[PDB]
Amino acid sequence: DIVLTQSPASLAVSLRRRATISCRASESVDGYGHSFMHWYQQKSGQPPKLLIYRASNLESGVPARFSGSGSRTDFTLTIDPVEADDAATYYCQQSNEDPYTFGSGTKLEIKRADAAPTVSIFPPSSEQLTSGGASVVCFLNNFYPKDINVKWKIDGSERQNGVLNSWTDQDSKDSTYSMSSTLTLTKDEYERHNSYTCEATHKTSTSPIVKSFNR
Amino acid sequence: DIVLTQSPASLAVSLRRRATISCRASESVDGYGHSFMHWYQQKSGQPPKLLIYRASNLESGVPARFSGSGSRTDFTLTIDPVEADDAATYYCQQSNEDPYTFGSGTKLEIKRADAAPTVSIFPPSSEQLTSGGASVVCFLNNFYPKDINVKWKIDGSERQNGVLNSWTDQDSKDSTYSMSSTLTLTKDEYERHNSYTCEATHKTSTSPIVKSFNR
Amino acid sequence: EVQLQESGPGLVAPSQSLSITCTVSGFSLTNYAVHWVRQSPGKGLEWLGVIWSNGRTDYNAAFISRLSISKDNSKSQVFFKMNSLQADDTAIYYCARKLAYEGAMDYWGQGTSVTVSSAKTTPPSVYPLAPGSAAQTNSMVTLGCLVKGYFPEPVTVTWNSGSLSSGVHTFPAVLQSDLYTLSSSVTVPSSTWPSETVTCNVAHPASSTKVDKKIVPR
Amino acid sequence: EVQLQESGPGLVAPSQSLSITCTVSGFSLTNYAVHWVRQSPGKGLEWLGVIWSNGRTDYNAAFISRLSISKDNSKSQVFFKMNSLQADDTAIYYCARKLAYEGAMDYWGQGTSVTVSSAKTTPPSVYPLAPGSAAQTNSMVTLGCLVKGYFPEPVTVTWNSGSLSSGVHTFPAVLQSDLYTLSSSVTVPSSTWPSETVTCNVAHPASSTKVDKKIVPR
Amino acid sequence: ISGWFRSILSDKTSRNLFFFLCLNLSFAFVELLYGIWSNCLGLISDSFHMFFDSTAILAGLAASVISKWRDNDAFSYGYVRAEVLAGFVNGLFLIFTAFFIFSEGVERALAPPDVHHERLLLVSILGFVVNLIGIFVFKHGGPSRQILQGVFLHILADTLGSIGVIASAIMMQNMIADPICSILIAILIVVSVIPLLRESVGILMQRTPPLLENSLPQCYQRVQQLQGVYSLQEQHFWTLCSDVYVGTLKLIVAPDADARWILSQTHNIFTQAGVRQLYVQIDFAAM
Amino acid sequence: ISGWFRSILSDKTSRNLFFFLCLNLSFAFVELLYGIWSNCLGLISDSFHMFFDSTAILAGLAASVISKWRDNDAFSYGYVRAEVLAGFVNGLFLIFTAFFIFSEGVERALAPPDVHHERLLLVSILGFVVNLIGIFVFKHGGPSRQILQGVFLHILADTLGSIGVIASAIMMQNMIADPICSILIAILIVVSVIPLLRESVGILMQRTPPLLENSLPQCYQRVQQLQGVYSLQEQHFWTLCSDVYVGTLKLIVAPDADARWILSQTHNIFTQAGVRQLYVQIDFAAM
Repeated sequence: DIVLTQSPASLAVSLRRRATISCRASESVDGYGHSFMHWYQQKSGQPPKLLIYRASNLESGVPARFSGSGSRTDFTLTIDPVEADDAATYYCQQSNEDPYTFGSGTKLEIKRADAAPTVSIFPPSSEQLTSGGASVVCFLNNFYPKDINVKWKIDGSERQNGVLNSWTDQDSKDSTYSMSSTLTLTKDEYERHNSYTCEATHKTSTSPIVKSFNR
Repeated sequence: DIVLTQSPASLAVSLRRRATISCRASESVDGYGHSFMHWYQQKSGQPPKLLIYRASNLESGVPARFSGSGSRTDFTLTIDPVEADDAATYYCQQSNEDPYTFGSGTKLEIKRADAAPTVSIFPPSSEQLTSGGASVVCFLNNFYPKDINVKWKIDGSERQNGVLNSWTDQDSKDSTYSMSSTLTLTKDEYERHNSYTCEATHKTSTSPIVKSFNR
Repeated sequence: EVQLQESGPGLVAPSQSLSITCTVSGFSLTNYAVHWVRQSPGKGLEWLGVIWSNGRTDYNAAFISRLSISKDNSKSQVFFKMNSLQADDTAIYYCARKLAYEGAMDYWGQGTSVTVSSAKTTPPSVYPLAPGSAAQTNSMVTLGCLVKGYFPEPVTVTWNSGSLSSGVHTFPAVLQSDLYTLSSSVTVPSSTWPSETVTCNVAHPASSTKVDKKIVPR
Repeated sequence: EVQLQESGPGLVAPSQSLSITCTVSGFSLTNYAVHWVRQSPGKGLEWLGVIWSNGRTDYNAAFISRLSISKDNSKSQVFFKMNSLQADDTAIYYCARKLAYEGAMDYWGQGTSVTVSSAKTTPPSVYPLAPGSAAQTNSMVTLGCLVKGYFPEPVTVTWNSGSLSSGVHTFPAVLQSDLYTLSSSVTVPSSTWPSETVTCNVAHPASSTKVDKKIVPR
Repeated sequence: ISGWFRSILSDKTSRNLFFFLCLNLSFAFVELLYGIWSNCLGLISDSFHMFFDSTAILAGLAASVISKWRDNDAFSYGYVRAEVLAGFVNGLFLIFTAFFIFSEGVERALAPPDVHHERLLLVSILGFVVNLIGIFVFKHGGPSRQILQGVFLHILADTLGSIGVIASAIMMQNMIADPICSILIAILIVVSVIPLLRESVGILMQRTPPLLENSLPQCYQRVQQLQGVYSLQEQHFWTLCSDVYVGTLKLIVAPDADARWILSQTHNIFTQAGVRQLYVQIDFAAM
Repeated sequence: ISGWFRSILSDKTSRNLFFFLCLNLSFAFVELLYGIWSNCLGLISDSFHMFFDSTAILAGLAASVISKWRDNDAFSYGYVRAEVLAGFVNGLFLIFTAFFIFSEGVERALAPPDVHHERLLLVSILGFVVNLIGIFVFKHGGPSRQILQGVFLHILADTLGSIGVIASAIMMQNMIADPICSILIAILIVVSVIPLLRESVGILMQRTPPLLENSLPQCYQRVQQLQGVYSLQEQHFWTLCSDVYVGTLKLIVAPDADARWILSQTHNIFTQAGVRQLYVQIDFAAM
């Protein structure tokens, strides 16, 4: 079997700089001067899209900014000039030996100017209260970079038992990120306490953004 | 050289009936069981679009209603079920012998319910009068079938010297036709007479539609 | 206009079989080969098998004892069947036609998420999310819906039947107590809301549940 | 996203040469062949020549003494040159890439109309057309523009920069006294007109003339 | 076992070869019986030479019979080249028989004969009658062409030897005649056998078919004119039987060249030239 | 003209063949000079037989020299099969020399010799020395394998004839011995030459290479397992030289099968089996 290794595992490039993805095969995938290496692009929640076939041929309809090279074992995918729509995961496939194998994806992150998260907080609805539970949801939208911390205070007390966090993949329009922080509590626990605060500690500002509701 | 003959030259089919276009080659275009005959579709004012290649294979992305068959010399293009968007000209090409040749097109007419022309008449504008000429334009829009006659009366007198007619190809939305009748006259000739009438004699109604302006 | 549509069970018991039908359009199976590829978080993209024009099938060496791929040229359907499903076989199964005269797969279909577990399908519970206080009227207000307690993973959240596409941030689901929790966010100008109605459409294909929720301010 | 764009002179003298540049996008000339096909009313579609990946050219038997097809892989441009143009060489010259591993031309470019005559280019004269009498208020009124006295044949008429696509009937040109006459018609609801402005955009690429005409009721 | 005899009798050429083989072996046996009493020095040698030419005819017959067999996954082209091998063997047999006649003539010219003479001439006339009958039977003008030509040339050589001995006998009655006649017979045999050996060696050396050789440049030019064919390389045409040619070709075409059309056109072009079996390998060039 | 001599002297095998050819021709000429005086009946025959074996050695030498020539658009594969033709010719020469020895032994057994005997044995010892020297020189264990084996078997046959005549001379001093020894020598020569003729005929009959024949089913199975290959048909493998195999193949693949990958894999598969030159024709099946 042929084991394909892609380096680097995660790549960060600016909006218009040069991007290079390398995929190395365990053994040669060449025959009669043809290199049977194929490159795919998979965005967030979409099937992979073929970019390069036989490691040097552009698929019909793809932008000309993509390039391929290499032979035998070492192969290179070149994206120049990069755009905000190129934030996706790229795979290399070899068709030289059965079975076909796909290398580990190379995540591409588009660097941009730092942005402040749009912190918003939502108290549990009436249906939540009547259902016997309570969920406090804090939304962080359009912030860069991905690294961010959320602080939950309950009536001035710190709690971390029921905090769940979910991140989105980098957006293809503005190259930003979104995050949700959900605090799940029982009806009595929610009713006992009054003030709930959500904080978003981010690199852009040393002062965390505080959104609170008193109920 | 290979001479491709398409029959019939003009084909009229209903909106959902069966349509068949036949193209016959002067000599065989077969080799090792492959028939090198290709079918194209050319709408009004557009480049030809490939439908069938090698006389039996559907081009990627074309509707499944198109079919191809035949071998050696006789070939058949089948459109079923027909739609209003299939009103175009179809050509057959052979790639078996240099040079490639295209047969004479087979015009396809989509039959539908008869419609009354929307007759309108427009007097020459002020710019026309200041330029030293005069042009009376009569528009006939959305009428079926294509056969129609235009009668021009000038103050109750018949004139046919300066009448020019231009027809449009069948529309791809409602399978109708449009016609323009232009009467070109000099400034003094236009100013001498007062009443101008445009008539559209069509099969739908025995009484021609009369639009007139008195200037 | 080339599409490949997969139709298969989202939830499969850890000892039963799997059956996925790949309906193709825009091309004929008489001259194209359809591959079967699955993608899982822990093992990446894996090539399962391929069926050719005449019916010949090639299977992966590790799945040859379980796969069974059939065809129906007249109906333009490709059948994928796998036996002895286990907990490690959960993935996104794609059917993709082979690139003509190459080993690549140019056109892929949006495959059906398959999970292999003993849990039972649970309809989603959709809840509205509205701002607590009528403040921060900066002309961009945030609205959301909380899809909590549903199984399996796949669920679709759209706003106003997808007309309000801009500003929608659907967040990935999180697994807690063998149940999934998903959240969505939409930002709409304050001029339109609450003057214009806002609808939360949640669809769960596994449970055949469609819930339309309207955001009511407090 | 595959396009082929032709750029060539619309009017050619009956004793000079012709040069058409076919700029391709979405594919590389290093592995595709671009055909050259012309279409004329009296002779139908004719195959002129083809240039291959390595630069090899094949010409029609009747045009081998006049054609000259070149390539520029870096610039993705294909050059078509023909000598000794005559009155029978007027046609619509298309450049179309060859279908991979077949003799057909799957993707065609909207070719440039070429006329071969000794006449001189004349800018179009656009004139508004408005209803004479303020009657027939059935909520669908007809408007038009008269493009009279222009040469050569190709001319583009659009309404409101193409926004008002529905109801537009552009009529084929008629040749009179070695000059072309073209008419267009648009039907617009009577509520919008004359309340909303209506613009007639006429473009003549040969003479580089763009005329914007506004319909004034009487 | 009995199927061989039925098969030999079924075919006309095989039946004629069996008839002549039996006749030659029986007459050689008769000469051996007549010479066992005395005059061994010449009659025994002549009888063994007849048995040796009988072995050559038997080899031709065996090749003719084997040429009708089918493939067995070992002889992929079949046993069809048995006729060419038989022709080559008959050519070598004729050359070596001519050398043997040379040696016998020299020995007779350098040794006075005290053996019986009337018996030697009488059996030689019988051998001449046999050779004339063989010429008459095999007069012509699974493929079987080389075998007939080889056996016909062998019978012609035997007839030349018989007329040589008869002419020497006539001239001696009416010493220099015998060696000159022997040398002339040997030279005539070699010159007659030269074309057969030329053709057999040409077939067996994987040479381009001589008839096809003239039209090969035209076929290469016509294949080169095909659309998308960059070059034509590694062309090998050789001969299997009479009017059976096998050719191998390698084409280098464009990356998107029509492989089916090019293959069909190449096959048609080389079939119009007489190449019944052809293999064309189409390589898609990189840029 | 002079380039031939330089080329022959340049090659080791050609130089050895030229040395032995010159030695054999010179010793045959010496025997002819010694026998021109008298005892023609045996010495002239022996000298002509030596000149005839000299012709066989000359044929082998000519094939060895011609085997190094280049292609000329007529011999597309070249003159490389000259070695196989030389091996076949040497096999036929050995068979016919064995038959000649048979005839000479029978003649000696059926005729009392009144010719000189001491001279015959002395020159026979010289011929035995020549044959032993030839065996010693050509001891081994453009391709040139068949020629060496053929000439080695020829020298072995000559040595067998020499030991036969020497043993007959020894036993006569101390009538039945001569014919029995001659028959034994002829049988040994034929049995020794059988494998060489078997190999030469196998090569010349377009037979599947015997070494490759075992691995062909495995290669066909591995080619069949390639993706998109519907079937494999019209496979022909034949032998050109020693360890030089030429094969022709026809594959039927899917309408959209990867022709490049299938071609490369087939070439690799049949190259790992030892097929140096291969032609694969890929046919795209209709449905």
